[PDB]
Amino acid sequence: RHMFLYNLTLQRATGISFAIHGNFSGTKQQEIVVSRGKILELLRPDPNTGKVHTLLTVEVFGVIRSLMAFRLTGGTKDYIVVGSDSGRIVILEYQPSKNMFEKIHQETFGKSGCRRIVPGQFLAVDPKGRAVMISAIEKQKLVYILNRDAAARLTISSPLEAHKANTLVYHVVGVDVGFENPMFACLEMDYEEADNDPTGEAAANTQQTLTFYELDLGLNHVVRKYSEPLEEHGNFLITVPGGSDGPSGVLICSENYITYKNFGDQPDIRCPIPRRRNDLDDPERGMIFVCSATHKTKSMFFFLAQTEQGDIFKITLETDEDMVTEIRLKYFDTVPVAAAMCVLKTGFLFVASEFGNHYLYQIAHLGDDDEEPEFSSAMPLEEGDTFFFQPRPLKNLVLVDELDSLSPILFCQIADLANEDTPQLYVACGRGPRSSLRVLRHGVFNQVAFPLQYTPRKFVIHPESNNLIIIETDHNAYTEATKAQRKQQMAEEMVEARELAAEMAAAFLNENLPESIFGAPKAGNGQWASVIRVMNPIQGNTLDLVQLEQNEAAFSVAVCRFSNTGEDWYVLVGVAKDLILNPRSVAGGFVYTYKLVNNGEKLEFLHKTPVEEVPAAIAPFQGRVLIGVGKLLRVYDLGKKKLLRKCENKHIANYISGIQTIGHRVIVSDVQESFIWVRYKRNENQLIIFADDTYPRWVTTASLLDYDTVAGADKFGNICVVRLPPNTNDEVDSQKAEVIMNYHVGETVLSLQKTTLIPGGSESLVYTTLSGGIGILVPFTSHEDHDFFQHVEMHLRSEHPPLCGRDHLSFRSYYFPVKNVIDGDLCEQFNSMEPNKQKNVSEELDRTPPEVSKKLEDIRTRY
Amino acid sequence: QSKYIGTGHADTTKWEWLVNQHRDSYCSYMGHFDLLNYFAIAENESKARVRFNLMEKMLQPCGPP
Amino acid sequence: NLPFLKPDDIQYFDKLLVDVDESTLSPEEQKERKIMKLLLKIKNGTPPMRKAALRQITDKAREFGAGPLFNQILPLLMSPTLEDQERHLLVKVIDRILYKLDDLVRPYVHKILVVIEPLLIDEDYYARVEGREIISNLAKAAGLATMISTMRPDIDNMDEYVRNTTARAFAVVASALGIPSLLPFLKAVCKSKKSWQARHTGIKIVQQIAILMGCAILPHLRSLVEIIEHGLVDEQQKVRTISALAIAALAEAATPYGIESFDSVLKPLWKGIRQHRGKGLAAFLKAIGYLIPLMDAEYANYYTREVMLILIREFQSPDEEMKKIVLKVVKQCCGTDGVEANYIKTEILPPFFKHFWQHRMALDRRNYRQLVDTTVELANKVGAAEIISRIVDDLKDEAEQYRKMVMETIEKIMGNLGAADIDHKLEEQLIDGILYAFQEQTTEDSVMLNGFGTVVNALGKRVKPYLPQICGTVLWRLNNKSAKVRQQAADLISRTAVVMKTCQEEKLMGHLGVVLYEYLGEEYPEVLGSILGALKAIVNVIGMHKMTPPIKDLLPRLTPILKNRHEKVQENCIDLVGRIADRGAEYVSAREWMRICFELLELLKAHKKAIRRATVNTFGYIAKAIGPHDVLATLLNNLKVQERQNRVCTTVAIAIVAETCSPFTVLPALMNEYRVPELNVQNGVLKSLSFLFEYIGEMGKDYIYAVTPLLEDALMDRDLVHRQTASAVVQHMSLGVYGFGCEDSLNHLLNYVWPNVFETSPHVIQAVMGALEGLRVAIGPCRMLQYCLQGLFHPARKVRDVYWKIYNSIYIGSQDALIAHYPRIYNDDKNTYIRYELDYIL
Amino acid sequence: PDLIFCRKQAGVAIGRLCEKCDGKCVICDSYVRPCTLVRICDECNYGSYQGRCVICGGPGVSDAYYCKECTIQEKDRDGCPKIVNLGSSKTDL
Ligand SMILES: CC(=O)O[C@@H](C)/C=C\C(=O)N[C@@H]1C[C@H](C)[C@H](C/C=C(C)/C=C/[C@@H]2CC(C)=CC(=O)O2)O[C@@H]1C
Ligand SMILES: [Zn+2]
Ligand SMILES: [Zn+2]
Ligand SMILES: [Zn+2]
Repeated sequence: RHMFLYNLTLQRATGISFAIHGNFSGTKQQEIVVSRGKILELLRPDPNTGKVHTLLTVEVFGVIRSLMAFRLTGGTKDYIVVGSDSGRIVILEYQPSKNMFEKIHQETFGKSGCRRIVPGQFLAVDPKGRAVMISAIEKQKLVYILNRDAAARLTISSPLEAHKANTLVYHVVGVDVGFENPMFACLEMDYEEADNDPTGEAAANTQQTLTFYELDLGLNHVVRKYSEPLEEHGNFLITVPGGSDGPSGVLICSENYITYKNFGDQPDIRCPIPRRRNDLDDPERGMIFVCSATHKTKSMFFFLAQTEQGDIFKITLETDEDMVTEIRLKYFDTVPVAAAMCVLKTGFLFVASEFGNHYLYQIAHLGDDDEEPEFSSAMPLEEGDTFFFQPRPLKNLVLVDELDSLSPILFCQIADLANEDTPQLYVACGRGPRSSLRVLRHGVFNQVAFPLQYTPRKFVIHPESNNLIIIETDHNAYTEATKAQRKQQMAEEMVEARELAAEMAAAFLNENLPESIFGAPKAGNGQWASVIRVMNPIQGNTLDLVQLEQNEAAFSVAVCRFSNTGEDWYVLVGVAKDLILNPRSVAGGFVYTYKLVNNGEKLEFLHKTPVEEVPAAIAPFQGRVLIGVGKLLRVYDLGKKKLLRKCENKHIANYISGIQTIGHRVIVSDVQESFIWVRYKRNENQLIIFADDTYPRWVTTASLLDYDTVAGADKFGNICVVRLPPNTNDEVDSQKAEVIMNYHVGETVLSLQKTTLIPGGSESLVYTTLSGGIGILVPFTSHEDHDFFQHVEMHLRSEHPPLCGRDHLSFRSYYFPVKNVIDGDLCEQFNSMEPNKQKNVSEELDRTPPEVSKKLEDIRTRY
Repeated sequence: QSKYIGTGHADTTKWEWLVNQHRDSYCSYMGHFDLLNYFAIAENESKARVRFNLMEKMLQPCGPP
Repeated sequence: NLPFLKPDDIQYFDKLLVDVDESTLSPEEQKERKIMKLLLKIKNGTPPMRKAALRQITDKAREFGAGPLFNQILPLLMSPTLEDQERHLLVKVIDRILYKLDDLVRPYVHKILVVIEPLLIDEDYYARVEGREIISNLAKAAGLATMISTMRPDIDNMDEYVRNTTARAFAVVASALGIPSLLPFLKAVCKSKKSWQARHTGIKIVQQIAILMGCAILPHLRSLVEIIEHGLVDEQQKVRTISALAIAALAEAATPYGIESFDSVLKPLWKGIRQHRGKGLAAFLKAIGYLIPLMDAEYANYYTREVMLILIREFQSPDEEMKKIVLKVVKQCCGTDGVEANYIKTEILPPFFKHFWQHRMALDRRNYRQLVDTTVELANKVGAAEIISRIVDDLKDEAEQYRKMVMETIEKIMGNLGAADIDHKLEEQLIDGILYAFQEQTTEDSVMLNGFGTVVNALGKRVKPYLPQICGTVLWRLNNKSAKVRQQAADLISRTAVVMKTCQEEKLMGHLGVVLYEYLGEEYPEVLGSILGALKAIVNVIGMHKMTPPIKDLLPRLTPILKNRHEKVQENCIDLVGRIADRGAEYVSAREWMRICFELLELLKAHKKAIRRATVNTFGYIAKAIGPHDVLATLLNNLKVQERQNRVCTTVAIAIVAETCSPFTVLPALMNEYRVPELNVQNGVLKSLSFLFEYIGEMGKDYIYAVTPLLEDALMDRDLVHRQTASAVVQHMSLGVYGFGCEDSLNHLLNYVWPNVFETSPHVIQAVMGALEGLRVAIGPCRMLQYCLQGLFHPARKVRDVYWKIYNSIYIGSQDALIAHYPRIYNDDKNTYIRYELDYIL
Repeated sequence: PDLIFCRKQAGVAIGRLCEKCDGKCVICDSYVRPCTLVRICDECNYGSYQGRCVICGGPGVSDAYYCKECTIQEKDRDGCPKIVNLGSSKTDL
């Protein structure tokens, strides 16, 4: 009856949100600290072999919102400052002897959560390590002063308030003022006037401001010294070296521009961001940067700025007499869009992609010698004219290591398609051209990747042929036909308005940029690209493919049979037309009925069925299909020219996102309200709602554990288990389910499946993670083990508290109080404690530390 | 408790409450990595582009009074 | 109105008493009047008066002028009857007005400093802090050049005291405006040919800059050293001394980083070591001692071998300051990597122990502490036995203070290192010296007790051959006219009990216990508590079964001691009773346990926290020893008969019974006492339930359903304070069962707690709000959000007031969570209200 | 009604408590479960107020603690918890 679950991560998250480089070992070697989400990891790149090694990984049980490194004066090792979702700021030091993160300081200032006015989102440190600053997106900002004592141990002071009401923050970064009073540049915007202007004038008249906060050490207080508006709204900042090397001023990245600005008489030197020659992207779309990097040397310094299209440019500042007159930008080769870049000494570059696998490149030539053009802020240009660039393959950099990342996982099916005993995980993940379907085995996980055209959304398995039917849909994208058409149009107006341009256009047409590395053609608010694909699991082959129109977007797919027509199979795909996300507006949808012949290898188009809204869910149902179109749940039967409805329920709350059937109980998932239990009364052909939930939930996936119990996942990283009352009549309505399980994983789950991973063994509930992780929930066998693990949880919650000041019980109950789940990821940290703590906790548990270790390992064997 | 932005009184209007709620939502989106990831997968834009669009929307998200 | 005035205030606030009119008074006079009123409101006034007066005096600081402001402030800052808080109010208002009048204070800078500089040498730490703060605010207000021009002529003033004061103030302004801003002025003054006093004052400025800033100097350490290095070879001797002291202070501030900055100071100091003598030699030695810990291992070895000859020579100096300096230098040398241990053992130890370890050095306390700490730091690197062997024989000296010194040294050494480094002969020397020192102490000293205990515990099982002698000494000491010696003997027993048990001398320890037994009739309370603690230790080491006297005879002897008043006696007796109740409860009848229980119940309202803690532990042990029935019944009776105070102890006892014994035992009868209609006992039962749940915490996850009917009765208007206490019960329930699947019963209780949200009594509405917050953290903010959304927008203004109070509590409690719980509010003709982002589907 | 919480931003100063208010919780006056350590602002721990009790204002003997119930509700995250009297000056006894 009672469901008691135990949570264990099998494959940790692989996506990266933040990355920093520094001398964390305290030696001449450089390491990289990365934030996977709720996990903090340390990596050591070997300059000899050119490969990245993982040295330490720690579950912090929180949300890392900002990460940075700093070093004191004359120090020989960099510390790690972490901005978390607790009301606390933490400073840590890595000790290589114990291979642990030693929490050196932890100071409290506010409440927990990713709050609006509580600092944590932004972190900025003074380049000399004298002080650090934590900041929220609104109003509040705090500054801490760092120093050392007699024993050379880091010390932190009380906070210094630097708040300013009705103010937003786009980014904060510390200015290298040498050894003057430390200063922090902030991108802000005041909304007080926009809120009180009922006409909308003040909304557009308000402009982004760059402000400077100075920290008077002698007077020991923070003050807003200067604040200058900017014509162009900027996304983030870059600190350029100051004092002995370079001027102090900041660099602002904006839409289509990059500006150097400095306090004092320094004029603003702004240079337009280069574009691309004959860009396939929409002309109306702007262009911004996504990340930056800084590399200093005894001689010169430079910057690396990447654009939305993955173009990395090298930026050098030409300064004359404590004044900068020129900003120079040169094309560096192109890599996938990253979230952070790290230029290391010993000549290597780390690219942590926002989605997909990560890369470690080796530098070969910095780009000074080659003939490729160079662009400066002083070159004359008409206002509309911009610089123009043509991308080329990697010449300056060479790939020396590729690190596999399963982020972002959008679908997973666990099954033994390859005739084996242990099943495999079939994972549709990746994004855009970098999408991939991967087969994962174990015997740590082992992966095999097959590339895909567009972002996979759903995939089904054909029972007879064991072949996958995948749908790949992307927004703001072109299809093959429209790509070729637009390329031909650009060539046609290239000829008009010499006549070597005909040869140049022929060269442009005969050149097809690999969309994987140079990006996919991105153009359009409501333009969609959709592809149906058939693929064999064993080999990376694609048996067949179908392309759909430029405004047709697939969101549902199913392989089924019909009683109307024998044992021949059929494939139904749900498509939307003219879907606008924000604000929402859709013309209608279509249901593609395909016959699928040649024992699961080729799709034969049968017919297209118009429908009022997007078909978001399609599930077979005893010789018929159950299709969800908006708030309408219909049962459809195969016709000769159309899909004809037999019964329809209209009273669904908002929008059907998924339906699963057990017997004659259908479990509709709604986007905001959760789980509606409807009953198909065979007699009379009526769909009657008999149950729903008392809580709203943003359902992503679902899974049925029995005839009365359902397991679901939130968009907000939650998992729940809801079960119906035992005495329930499907003809009596207003029955409400009880929530028997609630848990917060810290990551968003998009696939839940009940399975037995090891032949033999035991059942479990495996979930996937949008940030690229795999976890399992295992039920308990005896309640004495339940009490044991609950006491382990209680003791580790107070003796090994989370690394970033979060309360574990508070964290795991982020949106709903925890109910009947044990955190095994926390329990397994028993072996990462100190000997005295392990001894005392084991004595409290009335057994030995090795006994507790074996008891923990037995569950990692029973999975 | 009036200084805490987002709290309301008996004279709080629908617009004030919903603007505070939308702004809180946007801040939470930018804090929670997987929410921003879902958003950036929906719209084929980079994470930084989504963040910039969100911060742009924070001026008057629900619209003028 | 006008605040109160102390007598000394009259002299400064005479004019405010007379009644006049504004227009009669001259414009210059008006300023004086408003400044007087504002400063009186600041000095003697409530925090709101002070805040208002501060804002008013800052917003018009420019309008007033620095003249009258300071000509009235400075007289107040010189009153001999000035409280420290008054000084703090004055320094705060000075900083606030100085931030406003930037250059408007340059005329009065001098007139300020002459009143402020004497604070930089006050014995009070906070006075010096405030003085530094005002000088910093002034140097930021007035220009740097203004400060220099105001304080320049005093550099070569004849009085050395004035020079020191001006140098300290210059250091403060350097910390206020930055080192590089004063770097050229200091570089010039440190080479001033016009006066040796000028260079002396400049090097003093650098020294005080070091002393004040510390580790924030490593930046400009190179600059300061290059500025002051020439002062070591100057013709004048006092400037050489002050340059050595400044180098020493810079090295102390730079520990441990930045040895390379002192690269051009090594050979001058090394030459002056051989050349100079007296105070200058002491300053040179101090500089070298503070500089060595920053060097590399090999170079530290080289420099240490270079200077060790003169160090060992100056070991035998008559100047006590020289002795202290060379001792600190030895401590610094032998605590660094590079100075090998055998080198110290061969070349440094014999003269150290021949010259320093003399009788007269044990008289002065400063030399005492310095020598003790230095010898311990020596043992940390050269070996414990090499140190103890040279001073162990001195444990039998006539001078008691010398024995105390060597005892403290041996104690600290063996506590930091242990006893693995010791052989047999040294162990025998140790035992003999410790026995003689403990046997011949005129004054009861903690040093002897601590040293004995530390040596015994460090030897461990190696002390068995001496245990009969030690116990004979302890027995002979327990028979003495003085009490404090008996207390010391009992404390020694307490500290050595565990090592005795390791040595398996159970008959000796049983003899100790039976000897302590008859000593329970002791009259002096401190020694009685000591022997009680000793009995507790012995009872712990030798089990309850073999303990002599047997528990059945020991505990009744302990029973009347609970009536004693001394806190030490009460604590030790309660701890011993608790030990007996934990492990040896079978040897005592339930009657004696009940009598102790009811003599112990009063001590729950003791003032000392340790006594209440021990009482709780002991009560819980005896309540687990007996069944809960008897104690429960008599506690319920005591609850009925007693009212208000002394019933809190009965409620605490009921809760302790509920925690030890399962609440299955206590809850039914406790709720049946609520069945009778006597409203006072209903209040008592409700208070008992509140504390019971608050105490048992997560233990009450299985009793919400059981208490639910009593609550839903009490939530109805049975009285009013019944509603208050029932809300308190629900609050503690929710906070205790947080995260244990109790959402159903608590959700049910929420429906009966909610209608009481429309109540006017402040105490009961506060209790209802607390209950709602606890239910929020136990159920989740979503259900609360629905309950609140019902009436967030309502025609009735009172409904909106209450519901927005609720919503504010929830929103502050968990604003981030509510992101997932707000309903869909569809946009209308004007606005765009739907969150289109959350409607996305992949 | 004359006594209020400081509620300023707390710093590195550790709260302190006298012999009478030893095991009490600064917020709710509870003895049950001392959980987290109390921090106070720099202004409340300056001068003669160094080592002074947070509730009444007497000679401190033991560190101050929030209780488990307040920690769970994050009442430790609020401002400086030192009680201040709005009807007395700095020199009043
Ligand atoms: C560490 C701790 O306290 O643990 C708790 C669980 C134990 C006990 C507890 O709370 N016990 C509580 C706490 C408190 C001690 C309480 C109040 C008693 C007072 C104010 C007595 C005041 C009188 C007033 C006058 C004029 C003179 C005088 O001598 O004292 O009593 C009650 C029994
Ligand atoms: Zn007190
Ligand atoms: Zn305070
Ligand atoms: Zn409390």
